[PDB]
Amino acid sequence: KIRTLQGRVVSDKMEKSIVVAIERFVKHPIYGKFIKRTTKLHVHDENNECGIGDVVEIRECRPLSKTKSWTLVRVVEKAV
Amino acid sequence: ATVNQLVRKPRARKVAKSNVPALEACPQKRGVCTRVYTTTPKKPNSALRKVCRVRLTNGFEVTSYIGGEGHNLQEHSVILIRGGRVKDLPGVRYHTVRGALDCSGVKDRKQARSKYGVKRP
Amino acid sequence: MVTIRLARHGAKKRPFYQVVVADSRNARNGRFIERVGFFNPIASEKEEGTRLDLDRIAHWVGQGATISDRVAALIKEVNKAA
Amino acid sequence: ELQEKLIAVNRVSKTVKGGRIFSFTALTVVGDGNGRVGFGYGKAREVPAAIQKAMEKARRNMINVALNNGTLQHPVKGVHTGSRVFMQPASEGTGIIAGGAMRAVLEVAGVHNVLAKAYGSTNPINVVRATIDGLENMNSPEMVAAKRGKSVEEILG
Amino acid sequence: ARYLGPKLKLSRREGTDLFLKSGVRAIDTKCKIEQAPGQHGARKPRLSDYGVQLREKQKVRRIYGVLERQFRNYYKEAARLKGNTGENLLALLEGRLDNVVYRMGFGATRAEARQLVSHKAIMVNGRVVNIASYQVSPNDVVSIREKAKKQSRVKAALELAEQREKPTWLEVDAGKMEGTFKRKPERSDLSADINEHLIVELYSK
Amino acid sequence: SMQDPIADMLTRIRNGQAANKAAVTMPSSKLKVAIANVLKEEGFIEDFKVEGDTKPELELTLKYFQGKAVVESIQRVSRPGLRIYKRKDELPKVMAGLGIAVVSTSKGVMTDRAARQAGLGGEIICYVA
RNA sequence: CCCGCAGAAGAAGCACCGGCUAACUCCGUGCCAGCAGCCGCGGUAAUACGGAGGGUGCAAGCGUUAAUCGGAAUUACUGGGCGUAAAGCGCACGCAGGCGGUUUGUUAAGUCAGAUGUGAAAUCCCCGGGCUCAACCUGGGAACUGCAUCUGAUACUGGCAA
RNA sequence: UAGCUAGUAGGUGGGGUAACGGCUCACCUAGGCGACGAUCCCUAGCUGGUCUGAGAGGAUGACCAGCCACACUGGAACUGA
Ligand SMILES: [Mg+2]
Ligand SMILES: [Mg+2]
Ligand SMILES: [Mg+2]
Ligand SMILES: [Mg+2]
Ligand SMILES: [Mg+2]
Ligand SMILES: [Mg+2]
Ligand SMILES: [Mg+2]
Ligand SMILES: [Mg+2]
Ligand SMILES: [Mg+2]
Ligand SMILES: [Mg+2]
Ligand SMILES: [Mg+2]
Ligand SMILES: [Mg+2]
Ligand SMILES: [Mg+2]
Ligand SMILES: [Mg+2]
Ligand SMILES: [Mg+2]
Ligand SMILES: [Mg+2]
Ligand SMILES: [Mg+2]
Ligand SMILES: [Mg+2]
Ligand SMILES: [Mg+2]
Ligand SMILES: [Mg+2]
Ligand SMILES: [Mg+2]
Ligand SMILES: [Mg+2]
Ligand SMILES: [Mg+2]
Ligand SMILES: [Mg+2]
Ligand SMILES: [Mg+2]
Ligand SMILES: [Mg+2]
Ligand SMILES: [Mg+2]
Ligand SMILES: [Mg+2]
Ligand SMILES: [Mg+2]
Ligand SMILES: [Mg+2]
Ligand SMILES: [Mg+2]
Ligand SMILES: [Mg+2]
Ligand SMILES: [Mg+2]
Ligand SMILES: [Mg+2]
Ligand SMILES: [Mg+2]
Ligand SMILES: [Mg+2]
Ligand SMILES: [Mg+2]
Ligand SMILES: [Mg+2]
Ligand SMILES: [Mg+2]
Ligand SMILES: [Mg+2]
Ligand SMILES: [Mg+2]
Ligand SMILES: [Mg+2]
Ligand SMILES: [Mg+2]
Ligand SMILES: [Mg+2]
Ligand SMILES: [Mg+2]
Ligand SMILES: [Mg+2]
Ligand SMILES: [Mg+2]
Ligand SMILES: [Mg+2]
Ligand SMILES: [Mg+2]
Ligand SMILES: [Mg+2]
Ligand SMILES: [Mg+2]
Ligand SMILES: [Mg+2]
Ligand SMILES: [Mg+2]
Ligand SMILES: [Mg+2]
Ligand SMILES: [Mg+2]
Ligand SMILES: [Mg+2]
Ligand SMILES: [Mg+2]
Ligand SMILES: [Mg+2]
Ligand SMILES: [Mg+2]
Ligand SMILES: [Mg+2]
Ligand SMILES: [Mg+2]
Ligand SMILES: [Mg+2]
Ligand SMILES: [Mg+2]
Ligand SMILES: [Mg+2]
Ligand SMILES: [Mg+2]
Ligand SMILES: [Mg+2]
Repeated sequence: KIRTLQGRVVSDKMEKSIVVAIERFVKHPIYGKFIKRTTKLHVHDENNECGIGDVVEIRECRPLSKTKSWTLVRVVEKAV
Repeated sequence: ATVNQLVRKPRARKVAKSNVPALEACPQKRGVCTRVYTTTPKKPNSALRKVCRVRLTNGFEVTSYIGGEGHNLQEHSVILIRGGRVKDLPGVRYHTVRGALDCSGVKDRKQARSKYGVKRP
Repeated sequence: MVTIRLARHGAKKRPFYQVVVADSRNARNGRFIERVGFFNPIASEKEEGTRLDLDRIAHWVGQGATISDRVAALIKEVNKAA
Repeated sequence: ELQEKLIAVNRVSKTVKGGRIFSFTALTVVGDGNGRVGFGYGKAREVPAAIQKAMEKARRNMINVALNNGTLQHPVKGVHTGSRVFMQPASEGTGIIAGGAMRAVLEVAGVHNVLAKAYGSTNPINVVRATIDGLENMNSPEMVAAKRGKSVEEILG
Repeated sequence: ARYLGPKLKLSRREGTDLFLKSGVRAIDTKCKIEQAPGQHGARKPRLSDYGVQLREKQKVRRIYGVLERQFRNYYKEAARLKGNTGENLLALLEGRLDNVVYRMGFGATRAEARQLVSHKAIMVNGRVVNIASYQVSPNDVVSIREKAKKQSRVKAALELAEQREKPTWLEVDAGKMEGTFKRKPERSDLSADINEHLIVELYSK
Repeated sequence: SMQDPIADMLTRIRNGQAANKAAVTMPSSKLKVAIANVLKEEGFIEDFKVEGDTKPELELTLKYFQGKAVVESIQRVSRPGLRIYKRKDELPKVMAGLGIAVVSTSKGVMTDRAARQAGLGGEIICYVA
């Protein structure tokens, strides 16, 4: 299948582009404790489809600006 | 302690300073020498200890101990310096290498002659 | 251009040649794709002297890789029916 | 079954109106070389009088140690005062790789090969009690089988 | 490379007979053995735990004629090899050519066996060998070459080997100076006096 | 405030053994019963119940062989401040394999000895010497 | 590399020696001259200083030096502490953050299990082999505790349920 | 060192590039980054490995091998795959 990544939106106030955080629950190399680490990506989308505070699926694709190589696939669970 | 505290601020290793700032991990270093003189040590000893201020090549100004009975150092005369505290003269933390350069060997030594820079009899 | 050639390993006056598939531009000892047997000129008549994996040679020479002066003769030395 | 030996001898002072009077303390550990150990302290005015006084206490103050062939059963701690003491079973090769005081007690006990390290303070008296605490503590598979009332093979295998 | 000093001085310090000054006569009684290491031989040594290890190490060194740097290398090899570390230390020492040449009887002393190896006399599997440290593998045939065979130093030295215990692991022809090293030596076969355990203690710390 | 319930269970056992106490009541749970069963099945605890409908109180009954207690020592490994998940080959063996390590694996809670043979790893809950 | 020449012939130091740490005495000197890695040695009977012998330890190297790790559980994840030894903020409230009682259902992020990829070759590690032997050299093996990728296991932890 | 950033962050019109794209214009939107440490400051080639350690680690990056960078200093483009 296509190698997508789930993630919650941080902001969408840029016209046809969305910044999305990807929470990843990796463990600490030394101390062994599980940390909640973040990965803020820039992502493309046609129109202002997705708002602030909602889960989104994202695909790796062609680099369509300075940053912002990732692109939207679909929305799952809209904003509250 | 507390595994979360350590994630937030890890264990800082104690960066222990070097005893001998001769710099760049150097075995020995040349010195032009100024003021050769006699100094008294700390409490239980009592003596007239032979010592000289060493103007090192890199820029430092230190005191080095003149180990052995008698010496040829005076006013100037270029000498070589090795690491090693005397543990009596407070301040002095280097040793002159006897034999090398203008610093000659000790006169009439037999036992232990690499220390104190003397050839075979 | 990929080429099958010796690598020259081992001590002074005691060479040992790792026949190897490498690029033309890269060095003798340096980069390669995969080593393919060896050669020892100071072996003499004993158990082992020279070994050369002929199956991997078909993958490279069949495609488009040259064989050097020394390695071409070791294919003659190992023979097809002798 | 003697296998007695001395760990440490240490002179100690009292202080009285006249001046100071010195005595000596011994520290001897004895064992049969087959699962009995016993430290004895003892103290006397003269040095050789102390070691006899120590050895006599050591013989009486003996502890049994259930050990496998010529080694320990399982890795074992044994704290006492300021000495931590850890020691591991180890295999049929090797020897007693442990510190002095901690290895006098081990060799006369009859353990032929173990790993061992004295953490904390390494006071010869307290490390010897630290080991013997750990060796007394050390339970065998026959003890553990009977304690739970299951089976010697079902636990082990 | 070698000791080349007073050799029977080494036996008095160590106490026991080291087979350094063994030679033609059987027993010496010619040094005040045991009670005269040096000027201060009557001084009873207190002798610590590090002492007894180092006295044991130097004894095994001075018997076999090996130096600390080479002797340490045997320990490193011994630790990596299978079995027991102590048994391998001495099994490697006994496999030396100058030691096997001594055990065959081609040399009254081990220094004579070392020199006889070094002097192009000793030959094994049809190949001449000069190295005293040569590790003699199982199933071999050490021998003397035809030029140096039946010279005056070897014939007198072979008659000494009849008084000796004679190892079970190796065999000697005696007529044509031809030896045969068969198996590796076992602990129980040789010595029964020099302790290995204490020499394993010295190098593990 | 009562963050780890499982560690609290293992203290009531350890402290109950120290007092030479016969029984040990506590608030029950799914995982409490799973662990307490694994302890019973090998033979540290001698029987247990889960008496109650609305507010269930799981009580254990601690074993004693001599004057000494049966549980020599017992400690939480995978506490909530630091979870410890071990792989099949990397599973521990407590006391060189004569004490057990309770380990929550994907086919229910079980001993480390059972987890090796079953062919899977998991969250190591406690060591029981 | 293989044979012939001669004749022990051309070929041994240098640390150390009060304890730690394998190894003793005589002189000279007298808190002076000097040793000192740590403790510490000398004030007229120095085992520590200088000399000598005597020893001990290494030896084609030996000491000193600088440099890293070790011992140091003396930054402690494995593996330390905080009443009096260094160390509980003067005491509260509290957002972010860390952690969270108990019971079913569902996802599988964590976790676990297998899957294929791949971790360049070298060294490092075993079974071998060629240097007269080793050192070196080299053939194969595992190792390369990797990181990704589909498939499941759902106890535990998280997500979402009521 | 706690705030930094105006081709700065996007979108399109044009433009270039072997090719994706503020790589470069013209406009349009006024954002983007940062306590999961931006910015600034000091130091530094990176890795396979090496060294030490029981191992975790700590140190390290001479020698062989891969990658990057640089060529009297600072620019610039040409010629060609
Ligand atoms: Mg994935
Ligand atoms: Mg993972
Ligand atoms: Mg770009
Ligand atoms: Mg002296
Ligand atoms: Mg040829
Ligand atoms: Mg030919
Ligand atoms: Mg060509
Ligand atoms: Mg008095
Ligand atoms: Mg301490
Ligand atoms: Mg040598
Ligand atoms: Mg002594
Ligand atoms: Mg052989
Ligand atoms: Mg002749
Ligand atoms: Mg070691
Ligand atoms: Mg697994
Ligand atoms: Mg002739
Ligand atoms: Mg001749
Ligand atoms: Mg001393
Ligand atoms: Mg003493
Ligand atoms: Mg001594
Ligand atoms: Mg006299
Ligand atoms: Mg000295
Ligand atoms: Mg006298
Ligand atoms: Mg005197
Ligand atoms: Mg001498
Ligand atoms: Mg040396
Ligand atoms: Mg140093
Ligand atoms: Mg350290
Ligand atoms: Mg440490
Ligand atoms: Mg800790
Ligand atoms: Mg502390
Ligand atoms: Mg105070
Ligand atoms: Mg305080
Ligand atoms: Mg308070
Ligand atoms: Mg108050
Ligand atoms: Mg919160
Ligand atoms: Mg819960
Ligand atoms: Mg459920
Ligand atoms: Mg359903
Ligand atoms: Mg499912
Ligand atoms: Mg695979
Ligand atoms: Mg494959
Ligand atoms: Mg592979
Ligand atoms: Mg190496
Ligand atoms: Mg090599
Ligand atoms: Mg080999
Ligand atoms: Mg040769
Ligand atoms: Mg290979
Ligand atoms: Mg290889
Ligand atoms: Mg291969
Ligand atoms: Mg295979
Ligand atoms: Mg293979
Ligand atoms: Mg590799
Ligand atoms: Mg599915
Ligand atoms: Mg279900
Ligand atoms: Mg939460
Ligand atoms: Mg939530
Ligand atoms: Mg505006
Ligand atoms: Mg190591
Ligand atoms: Mg360590
Ligand atoms: Mg290593
Ligand atoms: Mg270079
Ligand atoms: Mg590379
Ligand atoms: Mg240049
Ligand atoms: Mg140029
Ligand atoms: Mg230029």
